[PDB]
Amino acid sequence: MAKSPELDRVIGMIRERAATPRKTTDDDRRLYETMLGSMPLDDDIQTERLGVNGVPAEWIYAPGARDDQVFLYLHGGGYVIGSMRTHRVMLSHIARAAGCRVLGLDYRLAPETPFPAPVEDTVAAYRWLLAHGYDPSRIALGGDSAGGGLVVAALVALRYIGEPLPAAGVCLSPWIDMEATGESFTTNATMDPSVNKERVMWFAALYLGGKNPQAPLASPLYADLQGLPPLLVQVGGIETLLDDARALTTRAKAAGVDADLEVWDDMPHVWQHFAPILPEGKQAIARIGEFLRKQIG
Repeated sequence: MAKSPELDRVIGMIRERAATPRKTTDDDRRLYETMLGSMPLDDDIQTERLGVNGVPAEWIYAPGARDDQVFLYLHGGGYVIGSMRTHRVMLSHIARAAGCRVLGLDYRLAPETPFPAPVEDTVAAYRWLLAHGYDPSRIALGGDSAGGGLVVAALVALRYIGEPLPAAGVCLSPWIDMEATGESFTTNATMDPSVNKERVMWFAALYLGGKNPQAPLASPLYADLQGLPPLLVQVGGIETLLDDARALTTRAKAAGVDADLEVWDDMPHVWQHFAPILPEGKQAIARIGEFLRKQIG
């Protein structure tokens, strides 16, 4: 899209997957895994599969990690695809940069289960952390795309049910509006190689299972954001989801939340996945690390 061989290669990988033939839900899941999950973890990364209050999950951490600091992470994929298979490498880089443990959730996906299952799962995982003696002031929630919206919905839900809120939230290209009403869905239509309004609406239909698309916990564009901890919002300048990120930040600030928006010029959706081969990916991951160190450290 822009002029650096690194970015060209990435935009290329993206435009390729987008044009690979697929027939089924699991084809789409597998293709994502092929695109984003084909590189190994560094040899020094430790992982463990476990259940947290019934939710399948994975500890991910690098040497030197503070075992009392937890980044509870909610992967993207439109609430339909994605998993630790697509995300664990990116998460291992964030873990190292922040010097903390990541707890990655393989939360329930649509169409098998609809909204609000992922909110339920995030609440369950958080309650598990608390029950096991982790301190809210040392926990942050993070996520990308659907998972970025889920961070906000889960924080609101936690407040609504009286759980002690964590120290921070990190939202990477967050999806906060099921109806894709953002003007960037038009403005960046020709610029965004991976996300467009039609696809967003399709995934929304699958996730919602017939429920109201403006439901605050599906579309936190409509949620009460008061009381939330500081948020870091990153998004790419060519994204159709750009206005989702802008709206989240604006609405959060209006509700008295310490929210900060970073728009990274020329970057595609969740460009951080491509940190191994993209400078801006590593730079954004370092920034997340600094934010986490300032909030849960």
